[PDB]
Amino acid sequence: IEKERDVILQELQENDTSMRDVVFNYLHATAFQGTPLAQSVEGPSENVRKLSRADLTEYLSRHYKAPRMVLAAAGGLEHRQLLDLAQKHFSGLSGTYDEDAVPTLSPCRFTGSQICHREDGLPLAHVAIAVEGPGWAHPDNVALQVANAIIGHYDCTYGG
Amino acid sequence: TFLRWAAEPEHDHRKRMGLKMLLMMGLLLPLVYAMKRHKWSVLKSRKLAYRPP
Repeated sequence: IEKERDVILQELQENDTSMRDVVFNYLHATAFQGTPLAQSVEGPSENVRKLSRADLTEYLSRHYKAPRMVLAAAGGLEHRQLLDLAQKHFSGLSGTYDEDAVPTLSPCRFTGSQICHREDGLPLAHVAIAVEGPGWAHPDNVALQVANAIIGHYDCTYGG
Repeated sequence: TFLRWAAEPEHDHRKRMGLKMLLMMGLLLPLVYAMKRHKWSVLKSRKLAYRPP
């Protein structure tokens, strides 16, 4: 726990240079202010320093429940083979939980905003603009994937 | 009273426009003052910070 604590602080210093990852993390911070989605997967370096074994056992004992989870596979196997192992191994999971142990997700507050981290020392300028999206299950996701695809994408290596 | 009409026959028509004005200007001044503090609102509410290495 203490080794990887030092490692992850070293990773953040590396991800401070991955300018792309920074923008999206800044982006979610502003679109989704005051909500969890503003957070990063990695979280602040403070919590990385101020963490405990107890915080994790809480996190694991709360979220990792069979109903919220999925086993799945693909390739040269059979479904029936997978079941005999699931019952063999995964029958032992906590398939239940207390009256209010598992949280639920409310909608999150999108907002219109801007963040402008000025750094002239660096030679190039990453930008990211976006809006509120439908969600996964909303059917108009299909039409939008076309609309983005009309615009497409580009690098300076494409020979067209 | 007659001479004031002679030297200023526009008097009676002057004020009617004076009335139309203040009612319009009573409206446009706050409304424009809103669009101002609508567009400048970005700047009256922005924030700053200083994150050196």
